[PDB]
Amino acid sequence: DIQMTQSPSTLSASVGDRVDITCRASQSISRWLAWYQQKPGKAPKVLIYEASLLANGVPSRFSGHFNGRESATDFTLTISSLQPDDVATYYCQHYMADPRFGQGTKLEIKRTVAAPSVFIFPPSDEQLKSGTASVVCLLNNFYPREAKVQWKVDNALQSGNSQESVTEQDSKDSTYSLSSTLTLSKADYEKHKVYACEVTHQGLSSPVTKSFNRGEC
Amino acid sequence: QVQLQQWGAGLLKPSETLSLTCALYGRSLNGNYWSWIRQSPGKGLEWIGEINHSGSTYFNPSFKSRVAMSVDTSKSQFSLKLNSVTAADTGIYFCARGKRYSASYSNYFGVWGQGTQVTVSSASTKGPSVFPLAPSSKSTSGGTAALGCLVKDYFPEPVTVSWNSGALTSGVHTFPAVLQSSGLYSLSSVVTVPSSSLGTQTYICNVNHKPSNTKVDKKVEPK
Repeated sequence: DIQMTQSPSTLSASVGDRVDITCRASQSISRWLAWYQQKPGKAPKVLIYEASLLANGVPSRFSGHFNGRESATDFTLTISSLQPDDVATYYCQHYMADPRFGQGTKLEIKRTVAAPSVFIFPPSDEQLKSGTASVVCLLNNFYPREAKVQWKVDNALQSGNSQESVTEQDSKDSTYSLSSTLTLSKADYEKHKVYACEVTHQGLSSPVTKSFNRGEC
Repeated sequence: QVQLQQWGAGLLKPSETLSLTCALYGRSLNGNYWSWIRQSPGKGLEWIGEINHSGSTYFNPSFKSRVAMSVDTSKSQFSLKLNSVTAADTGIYFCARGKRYSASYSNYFGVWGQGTQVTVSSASTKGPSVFPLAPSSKSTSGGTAALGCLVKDYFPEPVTVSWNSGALTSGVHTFPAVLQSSGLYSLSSVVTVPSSSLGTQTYICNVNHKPSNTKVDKKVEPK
């Protein structure tokens, strides 16, 4: 088969920047190359086919390039000036023989530092009837993605009983959000009083703590 | 108005057969081949094979020992069967419009179905618990409040979350699901709103876990 190798694995650029992504076929594929954009949770959307022809609806900032020869193996996708909605993974695909895709390039947007807004949520009474308590710490609309979130219960540092999830980069403001979820037994939750999440992030001059006291108005 | 819609069971035990169907609207199947393509975290996008309106097929040799495809032109539908699944077959499966008869080299994919998530696992289907993430003063900021819903202990993926039956979309963040130590998924969906509205606006998270046919409408109130 004919194999496709894409470069780079990941690319970070700011809004307005020029972007180039490349693809190499293991042997000549002439102009039989397509480029796709994929957003998380969605099907790929074709951008370019026949190596340089834009598909309907595709904005003019996208273009495709190669040497114009039947022996071609090397292809480039260019975004002339990056827009916030361009955050996505991009794939090449040949159709010179059995279709094969490249491994993808994840395009991330660089933007100005934004500190998280931090919120904390106690477990619901409904959940406590089941024997478990989840405490949730939300870090909303921040940049860059790296953040540290530490849990304390009656000011004792917790380890091993929390999990994090981070959203896809937002296609309008290029920020991330993050949840940290602390799981306790009902007994452990009822026995302690103060629940705190401590957040460290580039945009915060010092770490922020959000806390609540079990059973407070 | 040309569109592909697909469906089929998304939880399989190892050694079972995957079966998916795709339906085409706005045109007939004539004039193109129709493909199945899957995406897995470890192997990326993989083309499985293709079929035309007469039922002629061509399969990726890596799947030829296990795959079948059929077409029902009276319904403008086509189908995929993959036998003897293993964990390597977990992934998102898409149908797509492929090459046009009028152009020999045209096997790119201009129209795609929405995808079906397929999970190969020994674990059983389980619907979610849905709990409020209640707004409080420990969840407010300069006139903005956050609230949400915790969607916990379900299997397999996916779940969908809407707010106020779809009327509320601004400021919503639904987190990617994470497998808990239990082996069940959990996620939260949150939204920021004017703290001025907690007084008077109803906030309902509408959770649909189609794998278990579970639906929950959870009202999220200040405590």
